[PDB]
Amino acid sequence: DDFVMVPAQFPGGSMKFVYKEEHPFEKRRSEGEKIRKKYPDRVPVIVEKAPKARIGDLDKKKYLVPSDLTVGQFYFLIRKRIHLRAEDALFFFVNNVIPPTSATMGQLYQEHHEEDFFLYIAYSDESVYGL
Repeated sequence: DDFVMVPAQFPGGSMKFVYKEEHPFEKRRSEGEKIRKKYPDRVPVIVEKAPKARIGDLDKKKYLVPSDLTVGQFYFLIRKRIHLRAEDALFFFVNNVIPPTSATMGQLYQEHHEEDFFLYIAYSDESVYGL
């Protein structure tokens, strides 16, 4: 009867990550399934610098994040890990879009997790992914 109202702001596609190139899909997927069962109130997240970003790199890519943590809290966390200056910008991208700062990480996971059961976030100094 009714139409599915496809959102005007629908995401882009998945993004390339060095992490996905360096860890075979079936190994990631098996790990993701297991970590979701072990910590069901947390979400597994891979965080990587976007292509062409001019910003410090993380020493750790893998984060197990409480599902109620907001995207804003996760920005605050990442800023501190790379000692961003007060005047430095930080943008996240999931499936090519900037996620809402007020979303929870659990909400982002539900909408954007990939087939390996991970959520992938790219970060940048720029507001356009890959620029």
